[PDB]
Amino acid sequence: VAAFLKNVWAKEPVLVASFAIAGLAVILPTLSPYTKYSLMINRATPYNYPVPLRDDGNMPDVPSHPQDPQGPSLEWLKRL
Amino acid sequence: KQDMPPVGGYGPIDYKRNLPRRGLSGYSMFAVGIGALLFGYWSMMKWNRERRRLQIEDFEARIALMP
Repeated sequence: VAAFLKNVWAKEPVLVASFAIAGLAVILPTLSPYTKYSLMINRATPYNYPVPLRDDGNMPDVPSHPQDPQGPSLEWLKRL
Repeated sequence: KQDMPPVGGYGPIDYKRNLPRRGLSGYSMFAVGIGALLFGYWSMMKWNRERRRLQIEDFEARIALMP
């Protein structure tokens, strides 16, 4: 079968270039750790408005001042 | 006694057929192509990623107003 990938590429190298780009396209999102950053960037882009909550017992975290060390880690993008 | 053909001075010109100048072929091409194309996508992810950062700043000025 190892000649079939070289004796049709002497006759029609047209669709062979298509399968070579059809392949190596489905394969790569299962490979590089650059993906799931593509979902991590896409999650912390605020469209709507952040409504606040109310104190009742808890008090889990995040007081009235926003610039306190209160919220989660989305500040790795400015270092990126 | 005034007739044409010279005693000497001739060529001739060829009957030949040749201009096969190569040409940068045969794994030299398909190597400058991919090496150029990967420089393109490497020049992406430094602009398209950076524009998404300024994008959030554009939404930022919206949210700090509208109460």
